[PDB]
Amino acid sequence: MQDAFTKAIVAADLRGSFLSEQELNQLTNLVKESNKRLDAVNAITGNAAEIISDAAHKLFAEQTDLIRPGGNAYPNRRMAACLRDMEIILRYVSYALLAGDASVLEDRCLNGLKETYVALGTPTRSVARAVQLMKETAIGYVNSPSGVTRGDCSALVNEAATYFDKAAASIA
Amino acid sequence: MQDAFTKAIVAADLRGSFLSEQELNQLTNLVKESNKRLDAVNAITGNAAEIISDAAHKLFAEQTDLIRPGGNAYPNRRMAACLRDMEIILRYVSYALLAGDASVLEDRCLNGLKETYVALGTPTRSVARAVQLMKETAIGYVNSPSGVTRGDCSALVNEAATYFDKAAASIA
Amino acid sequence: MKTVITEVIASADSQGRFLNNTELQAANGRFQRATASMEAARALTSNADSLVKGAVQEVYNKFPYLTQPGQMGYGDTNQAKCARDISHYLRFITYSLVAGGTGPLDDYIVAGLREVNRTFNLSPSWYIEALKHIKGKVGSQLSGQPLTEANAYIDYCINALS
Amino acid sequence: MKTVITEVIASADSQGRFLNNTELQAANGRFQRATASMEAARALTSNADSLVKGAVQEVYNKFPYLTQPGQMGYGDTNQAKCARDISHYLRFITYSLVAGGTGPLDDYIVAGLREVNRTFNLSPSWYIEALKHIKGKVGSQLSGQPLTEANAYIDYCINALS
Amino acid sequence: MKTVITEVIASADSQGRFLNNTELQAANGRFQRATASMEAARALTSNADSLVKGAVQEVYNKFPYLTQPGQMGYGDTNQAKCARDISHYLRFITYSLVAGGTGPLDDYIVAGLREVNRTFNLSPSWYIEALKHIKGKVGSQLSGQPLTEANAYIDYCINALS
Amino acid sequence: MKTVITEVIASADSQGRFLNNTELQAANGRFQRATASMEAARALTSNADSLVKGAVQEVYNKFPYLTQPGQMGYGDTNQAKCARDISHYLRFITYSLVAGGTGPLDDYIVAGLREVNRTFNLSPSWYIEALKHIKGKVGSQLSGQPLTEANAYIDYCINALS
Amino acid sequence: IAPDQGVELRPNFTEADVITVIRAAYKQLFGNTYILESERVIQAESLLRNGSISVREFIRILAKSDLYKERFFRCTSNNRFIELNLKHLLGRAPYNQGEIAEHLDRYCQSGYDAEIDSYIDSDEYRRVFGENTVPYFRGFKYQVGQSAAAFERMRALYSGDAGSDTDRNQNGQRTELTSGLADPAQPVRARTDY
Amino acid sequence: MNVLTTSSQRGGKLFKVTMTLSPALSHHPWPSLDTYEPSQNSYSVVVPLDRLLAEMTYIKNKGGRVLDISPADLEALGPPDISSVAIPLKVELWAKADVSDVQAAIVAAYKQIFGNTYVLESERLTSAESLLRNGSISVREFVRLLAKSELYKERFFFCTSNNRFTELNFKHFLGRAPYNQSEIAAHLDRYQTFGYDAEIDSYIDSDEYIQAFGENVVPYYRGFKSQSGQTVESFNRMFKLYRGDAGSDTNLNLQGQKRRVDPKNLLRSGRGIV
Ligand SMILES: CCC1=C(C)/C(=C/C2=NC(=C\c3[nH]c(/C=C4\NC(=O)[C@H](C)[C@H]4CC)c(C)c3CCC(=O)O)/C(CCC(=O)O)=C2C)NC1=O
Ligand SMILES: CCC1=C(C)/C(=C/C2=NC(=C\c3[nH]c(/C=C4\NC(=O)[C@H](C)[C@H]4CC)c(C)c3CCC(=O)O)/C(CCC(=O)O)=C2C)NC1=O
Ligand SMILES: CCC1=C(C)/C(=C/C2=NC(=C\c3[nH]c(/C=C4\NC(=O)[C@H](C)[C@H]4CC)c(C)c3CCC(=O)O)/C(CCC(=O)O)=C2C)NC1=O
Ligand SMILES: CCC1=C(C)/C(=C/C2=NC(=C\c3[nH]c(/C=C4\NC(=O)[C@H](C)[C@H]4CC)c(C)c3CCC(=O)O)/C(CCC(=O)O)=C2C)NC1=O
Ligand SMILES: CCC1=C(C)/C(=C/C2=NC(=C\c3[nH]c(/C=C4\NC(=O)[C@H](C)[C@H]4CC)c(C)c3CCC(=O)O)/C(CCC(=O)O)=C2C)NC1=O
Ligand SMILES: CCC1=C(C)/C(=C/C2=NC(=C\c3[nH]c(/C=C4\NC(=O)[C@H](C)[C@H]4CC)c(C)c3CCC(=O)O)/C(CCC(=O)O)=C2C)NC1=O
Ligand SMILES: CCC1=C(C)/C(=C/C2=NC(=C\c3[nH]c(/C=C4\NC(=O)[C@H](C)[C@H]4CC)c(C)c3CCC(=O)O)/C(CCC(=O)O)=C2C)NC1=O
Ligand SMILES: CCC1=C(C)/C(=C/C2=NC(=C\c3[nH]c(/C=C4\NC(=O)[C@H](C)[C@H]4CC)c(C)c3CCC(=O)O)/C(CCC(=O)O)=C2C)NC1=O
Ligand SMILES: CCC1=C(C)/C(=C/C2=NC(=C\c3[nH]c(/C=C4\NC(=O)[C@H](C)[C@H]4CC)c(C)c3CCC(=O)O)/C(CCC(=O)O)=C2C)NC1=O
Ligand SMILES: CCC1=C(C)/C(=C/C2=NC(=C\c3[nH]c(/C=C4\NC(=O)[C@H](C)[C@H]4CC)c(C)c3CCC(=O)O)/C(CCC(=O)O)=C2C)NC1=O
Ligand SMILES: CCC1=C(C)/C(=C/C2=NC(=C\c3[nH]c(/C=C4\NC(=O)[C@H](C)[C@H]4CC)c(C)c3CCC(=O)O)/C(CCC(=O)O)=C2C)NC1=O
Ligand SMILES: CCC1=C(C)/C(=C/C2=NC(=C\c3[nH]c(/C=C4\NC(=O)[C@H](C)[C@H]4CC)c(C)c3CCC(=O)O)/C(CCC(=O)O)=C2C)NC1=O
Ligand SMILES: CCC1=C(C)/C(=C/C2=NC(=C\c3[nH]c(/C=C4\NC(=O)[C@H](C)[C@H]4CC)c(C)c3CCC(=O)O)/C(CCC(=O)O)=C2C)NC1=O
Repeated sequence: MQDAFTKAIVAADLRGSFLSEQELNQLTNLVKESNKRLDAVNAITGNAAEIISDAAHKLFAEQTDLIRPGGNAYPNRRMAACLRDMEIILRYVSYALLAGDASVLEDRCLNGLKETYVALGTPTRSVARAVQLMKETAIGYVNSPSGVTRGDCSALVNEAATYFDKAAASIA
Repeated sequence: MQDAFTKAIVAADLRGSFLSEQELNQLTNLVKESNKRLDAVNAITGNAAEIISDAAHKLFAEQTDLIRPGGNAYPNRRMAACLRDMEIILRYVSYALLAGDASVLEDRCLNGLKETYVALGTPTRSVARAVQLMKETAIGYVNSPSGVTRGDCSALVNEAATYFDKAAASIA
Repeated sequence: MKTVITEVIASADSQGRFLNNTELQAANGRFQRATASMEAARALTSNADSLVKGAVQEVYNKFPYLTQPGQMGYGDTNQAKCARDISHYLRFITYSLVAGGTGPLDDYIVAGLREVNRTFNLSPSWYIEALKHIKGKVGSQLSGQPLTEANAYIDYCINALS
Repeated sequence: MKTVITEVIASADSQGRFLNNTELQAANGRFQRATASMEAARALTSNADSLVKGAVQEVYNKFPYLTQPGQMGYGDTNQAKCARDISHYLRFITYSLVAGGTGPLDDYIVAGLREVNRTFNLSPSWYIEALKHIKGKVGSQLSGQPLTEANAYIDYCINALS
Repeated sequence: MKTVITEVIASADSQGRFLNNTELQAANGRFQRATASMEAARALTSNADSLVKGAVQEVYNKFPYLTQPGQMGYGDTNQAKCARDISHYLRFITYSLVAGGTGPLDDYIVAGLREVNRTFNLSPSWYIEALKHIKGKVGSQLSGQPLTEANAYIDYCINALS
Repeated sequence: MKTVITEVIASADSQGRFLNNTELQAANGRFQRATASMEAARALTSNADSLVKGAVQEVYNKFPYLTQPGQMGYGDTNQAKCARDISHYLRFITYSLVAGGTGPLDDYIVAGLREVNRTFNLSPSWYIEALKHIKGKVGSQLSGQPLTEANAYIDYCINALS
Repeated sequence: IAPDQGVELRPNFTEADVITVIRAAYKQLFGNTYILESERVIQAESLLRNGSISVREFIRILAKSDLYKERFFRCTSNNRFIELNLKHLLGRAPYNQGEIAEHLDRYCQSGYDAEIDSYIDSDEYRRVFGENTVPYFRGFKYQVGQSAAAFERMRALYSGDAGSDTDRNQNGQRTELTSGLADPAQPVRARTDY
Repeated sequence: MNVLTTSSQRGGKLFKVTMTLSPALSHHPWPSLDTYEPSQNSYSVVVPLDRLLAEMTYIKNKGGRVLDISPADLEALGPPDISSVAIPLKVELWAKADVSDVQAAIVAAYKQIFGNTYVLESERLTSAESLLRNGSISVREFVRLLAKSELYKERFFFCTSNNRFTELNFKHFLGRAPYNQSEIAAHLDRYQTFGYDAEIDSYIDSDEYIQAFGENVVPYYRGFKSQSGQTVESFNRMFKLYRGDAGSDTNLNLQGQKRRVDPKNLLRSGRGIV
């Protein structure tokens, strides 16, 4: 598994070199913003259930076919599987966010996944949408939390978004 | 598994109580001395091989019967088992030292150990001695290391000793 | 019992390995963090009495019907066992604060929670609402990293119940 | 690749669990520790050239016979491959410093070490003595927690070779 | 899907064995029992409309507050999704009656029930009370072994929800 | 303890099977071979004294520096423990010759070898050179199939140490 | 148990069979110990439901899980952990003290996840369970090449269906078999009313 | 093991592998004889890069045969997008063109007939294009003139088997996949006794071709839509045949021009004689 430092190290090694002063300071900056990062990961963990629930309510509000017989979130067994997948993806997105690298998300969760859903007859476009809704709400929480020091978290909100967007793209 | 805090918590709970101001400050002090504790655990880790080796050289210097045929550290297979056990015990002593509690040592290492050795015909008094030698050298290292800030580590040296002494007592 | 210390030791042991710089760095986090944690702990400890009575009442104010006859917020014994239960939660929150991890919560409240609540007809909603209220008031007893810690664990209980 | 960050994530994943206060406390240790680590890294990085030549020579001064003909410290290619190898070690030490764990050392030097050294007739003693020397000189390039970090990883290599 | 027929076949297959007198005796039970089962099924089928409206209302009469604004028994969509859900239960009860086993209930309502209800803030108590009411009225639509069958499956759902 | 006899018996037992013509043919090999083996054994046995002193010295002649002060070929105790160790090897070689397999070598010298040598700072190179020398001299004590046997086992030790 | 009937899961299986195989695998790996719904490895159950993994690989994921590490590895001595892995994964007791030593040396050299893989990639696992059978208790039969003491040791490890392998009460964390193995001395505790 | 999710764990490049196993890797725990499941005759597993060399060695030893290795991440991005080609844009040529009308046709015939490989400017059939411009010939002849050309012979025929040639031929000339095993066979026997040229004519003078393209319409894709007398499984063959807009017929592949439609797959649609 990689994190943002480990990634630097692998690229340096492929040159046969000690880390460039370029790469050093990029990593010094990651340490600089790490308290904000911890709050951002904490924002997701602290509201995981609601993020999934709210995404869910809204997914089925839009796509009332999934909860009809014939639909891929019917009966209870399938809805529980769908709720479970929402949690799994939100979980690996939070891991990537602590790590500063998408690799755990791509390697353990996403990249593939599409071919699973294809065989499962699971409509990937609906799954992509559920991921887009989790993103909206998750970032909502990253931006408006309990008595965190005021500052600018937009860099981290972007990065979190790209992890949500990776997953969506990979699946649709 | 317990650490020194977890131990406090278990005793508090058995009263049905929030931690006593007594117990709170005992734990505040453990946090106070924690940098020293980290150096002490680091002293052992950083010299593990030599601690085992030096204990070993000296054990067989004293007890030349173990390395004769008929002896419990003969042939190579048995010596490797004996060297391995020295490492295992030094390991769990270092874990206890990071934790501030003996429980991991007693539960994962010492529990049943004497009866194992007796079943095997392994002379427990010799094993106890090997543990006493590891203690001497380990503490040596805890007390005289590379450019650590000068201060008093005797409280921690005592506590490390009791873990070595627990193991010895339990085994002999 | 899950703490930063027990976790790193568990991970070392399971690979048959001495603690190394990775594991000691981790431990330093837990020790550096103790001050904020333990401030939260002391504030939650001395306000316990009122935090509990505040949350108990709020369960009845949000679920008015509970306090009518034939219901589970009626009579001395239900209302007594309620205060006790919220008190258990606050107690384990302080323990988790002091311990440096969720262990006390995981071992004494989370493991088994749903089975128990389901057999005894206890709705999680009450308990979430007790905790949401406790979270509101703890906003003005603490601030900075002690508040973040208090929040971390209160929220952890709310997610355990959803 | 073992870092504090990857370790806590691995432990969460394997229990199917979001990162909680236990795991985030751990991460803070790694981030709080970065300054000392990275100072050690910068000092070891710019002195690399001489640290390597110093240790290479010390291998010959401690094992004089290596530099006689028919031996493995003789001729341009042996002496070249030696400097390179110590340079590999210092390189991974800096990586381990920057990464917040032993991962780079575990994955690129420790995994397989003995098999390789045994097939190629390379004695660990040389490498320990290279590292003991590097440890002597790093005593005056650094101090405080940067020195402790440098030491942690140098010693880690010496134990890997014993 | 669990029926007497599938169960005995599963048990034969898993021992690599032809169906024997033990298994065929079992099947005869399921076939002998079909008449009572299917009478229950027909009665529950044609009364479905009113059984559902009766139970839906009873959920509001037993939990009056549900029908106030801001609550989950308010507005067309909640009240619509409720009728639907009880209708799902009665539907699977008739299926279980016709099938000769709990399979349809196990596969389409029981597997996953609690996770779903917990994410969506649906209290089992409502559903138990819907079913208790349906059980009251089915007392006078059926009698003898058709009633026993209807009861068996209604009670099975109530235990699944406790 | 690995011999042709124990191996075929192990293979029979593990298939729950009487010894058959395959296994008895194998045993005949071991018995037919005993004469050459045991001639090697007797020659290695009576020359043991000098084979050991010859190889011990050769370790110092090939690694001159070992015999200087501060080194591991200096003082009565090192030089005593060396003779002993080569004597252990020759002893197990004779045992392996007599036994009809590598068992005695596998169980008493190979299992654990590297761990021990690594903890005690014993270089395999010495031991290989002791054995290479013993192999040189055994060229003129034996010939034909007794020499081939002696060689088989000496070489087996040298490969165990590389 | 006489011969317990081992559950094979076959393709194009609906679910009820998959739910029965999941229950059998959980009963085998964790004994009669309660598992919370929050403690279940929902991802592994979903992969098995989708036919994306074999029953063997589902057991590998369960045995590598942090829950199996907390209950059987962190709470127990290394020798008792090996005794229990042989019970859960292979359905048998250890034959010789040397077998416990080879697993202990592999554990010390290669770590936890490689010890678990060594039981599941064993030719013994493939020959007896294949890819699609849930492991079942086997030590009550004599197999060709099996030690007679394996029956008595399996009975000492197998306290009957009501037995909890996690029992913290004075014997459950102690090595029931290792005391005997090193030598010529014994039999297994029958809890002794049998 | 089948169709995968996700890539890497620590980091890797996952490759998914496919084999054919003996009862040596996988067998049931039954009383007799060792057998693997019949439906896992060819099995596939995704392994991260380090475990990969060790796995292949093991599989080969205990008897299996590796059929494929392909990175997991290639194989996660689905099946092709077909929107551009479900319903195409038809390109026809009028009596009396405005000249660049005729420019449109040539570029399209090229793309379609040659299967999206690049035809470089040294390469183009200039004399033949002269003919279309003057009327002289119609849009059918260039479809026939291009096919008998060396460039067509060389990238699609000379270096691949006849099975492949015919399968490409259906795609190019007719826009649809090959429906039956008989179609393959009927064609291979023709080439064998009347030569390459007669065989080329057989798709361009066919009734199927004539209905859809007539004579002034450039052949266009039509197999992603239901057709007549098409087995049902010929709509899955089309995915195997066309790999996306950026895919092409290409004879420059490292492995060479090969198939794309499994021979086993063709038989599922029916087997007779002749
Ligand atoms: C237990 C693990 C752990 C956490 C969670 C942690 C958080 C943490 N967040 C901090 C700051 C902060 N955190 C934020 C975060 C935000 N600002 C906003 O306006 C957004 C809503 C939000 C975006 C994520 C900001 C702006 C600061 C102050 C600037 C800084 O220190 O970087 C600080 C510095 C002290 C302070 O200023 O309060 C800490 C210690 N430390 C830890 O050890
Ligand atoms: C929980 C952590 C843990 C411990 C502590 C442990 C001890 C332990 N030591 C053992 C053997 C051994 N232990 C020794 C140790 C010694 N011999 C001597 O003469 C000296 C006095 C002493 C070294 C100081 C020897 C020689 C054996 C092998 C005995 C034999 O097989 O004959 C064995 C039998 C299995 C084996 O050989 O691998 C166990 C279980 N095992 C564990 O899992
Ligand atoms: C990577 C994990 C980690 C370690 C190892 C760590 C060590 C560490 N040891 C420290 C102090 C110290 N450490 C010692 C230790 C000793 N004094 C002696 O004379 C004895 C030989 C030795 C006994 C163990 C002392 C006396 C101090 C200064 C007093 C104090 O800060 O408590 C400090 C405070 C800064 C300083 O004064 O240098 C740190 C950060 N911090 C960490 O995050
Ligand atoms: C160590 C941690 C721990 C927790 C958290 C815990 C919860 C818990 N609550 C219980 C009962 C109860 N819990 C309540 C709760 C309430 N009643 C009200 O007025 C409110 C609606 C609500 C408080 C918000 C009630 C009324 C009972 C009695 C249930 C019964 O026996 O009928 C019981 C049953 C045993 C008993 O009757 O005491 C348990 C185990 N037990 C524990 O050991
Ligand atoms: C990524 C980390 C990494 C390490 C650490 C590494 C060690 C390493 N050292 C090697 C050789 C070597 N290593 C040395 C070492 C020395 N010669 C001397 O003058 C001194 C005594 C000593 C330095 C202290 C020598 C002489 C060789 C050539 C051995 C041979 O091929 O005969 C080789 C064999 C391949 C080769 O010939 O380059 C490896 C793999 N390789 C790696 O990839
Ligand atoms: C095949 C078997 C099956 C069952 C049993 C089932 C239950 C079920 N009930 C749901 C929602 C619901 N269920 C209710 C239930 C009620 N509201 C009321 O007025 C009453 C209190 C109560 C009826 C007693 C409500 C209000 C919702 C909407 C929840 C939401 O999305 O906020 C949903 C969420 C998807 C959706 O919004 O439709 C499921 C899956 N689904 C199934 O597929
Ligand atoms: C049954 C088979 C068996 C073998 C093979 C064996 C080897 C062996 N050699 C040892 C030590 C030793 N081995 C030597 C070897 C030598 N010193 C020299 O002058 C030469 C360079 C070299 C001979 C070629 C030395 C010097 C020691 C003492 C190491 C120490 O304790 O510092 C020890 C450590 C215990 C002890 O000090 O006796 C073992 C176990 N032990 C066994 O039980
Ligand atoms: C590596 C982490 C990981 C992921 C991501 C994962 C996905 C995954 N989702 C699955 C099923 C499923 N996934 C869903 C999800 C959905 N249904 C919908 O209609 C929605 C569009 C969507 C929810 C947003 C459903 C309904 C199934 C069950 C399909 C079936 O059995 O019919 C399965 C089959 C095994 C099973 O059912 O448990 C896997 C492996 N498994 C994993 O181990
Ligand atoms: C290590 C090699 C080995 C031996 C020697 C062995 C003996 C052995 N004999 C057994 C049973 C048995 N053994 C017998 C034998 C006899 N009954 C009589 O009346 C006669 C006196 C005698 C035949 C001469 C019987 C009848 C049973 C079955 C007892 C029962 O289940 O009631 C069992 C119980 C397991 C089973 O029934 O398969 C074992 C372990 N098992 C082994 O693995
Ligand atoms: C064969 C069928 C079967 C039975 C009957 C069974 C009993 C059984 N009960 C256990 C624990 C337990 N049993 C209880 C029961 C009680 N506590 C009380 O105070 C009450 C008096 C009583 C409830 C009426 C408790 C509290 C534990 C946990 C003890 C502990 O871990 O501290 C355990 C230990 C394993 C575990 O905790 O899961 C077993 C094996 N196990 C089985 O497989
Ligand atoms: C799901 C239930 C199921 C079926 C149906 C099944 C079929 C099956 N038949 C097999 C072999 C076989 N099947 C036959 C059958 C025949 N040979 C002939 O010439 C006849 C035409 C025909 C008998 C009518 C033979 C001879 C083999 C062995 C092939 C060999 O190993 O060379 C094998 C390979 C494993 C083994 O040999 O045990 C399987 C899996 N396996 C199953 O688990
Ligand atoms: C049937 C008997 C049998 C064979 C032959 C076998 C081969 C085999 N070699 C493997 C790996 C390997 N094989 C090698 C071999 C080499 N690396 C190099 O650079 C050299 C060119 C070459 C040595 C000459 C390496 C390095 C791996 C590990 C690949 C990895 O995990 O990255 C693996 C993957 C499983 C594992 O790593 O244990 C198998 C199955 N397995 C078997 O069971
Ligand atoms: C053997 C008799 C036979 C059948 C049954 C058959 C099915 C079939 N349907 C196809 C396409 C198609 N089928 C549909 C059908 C639908 N789209 C929807 O959204 C609806 C759910 C559904 C209509 C009810 C669509 C839209 C395509 C085109 C897909 C594409 O190219 O993107 C294709 C691909 C070839 C082509 O597009 O012509 C085949 C082979 N082909 C056959 O030869």
